[PDB]
Amino acid sequence: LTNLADELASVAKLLLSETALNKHLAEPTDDSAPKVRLLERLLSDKVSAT
Amino acid sequence: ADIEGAIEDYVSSFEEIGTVIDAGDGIAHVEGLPSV
Repeated sequence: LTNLADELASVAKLLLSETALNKHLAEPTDDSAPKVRLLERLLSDKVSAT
Repeated sequence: ADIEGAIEDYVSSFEEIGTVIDAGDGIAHVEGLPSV
């Protein structure tokens, strides 16, 4: 749980810093596949699974 | 660093369907349709 909290805070920091990253991860598009693809691409191996 | 590549990749990736988000008295706003 502590690791989950820390990693969620880390991704919050990343989203705040990368405004463009936050804006595309936040677009209201119905298609989720592209978004998730950007996600893992930029963060999949750096954070736990949960 | 990897953000630029990662973000760029996204733009690149783009029978495609958009959705109306606003509508009124003749003007309608459609989210999506990246290739319109």
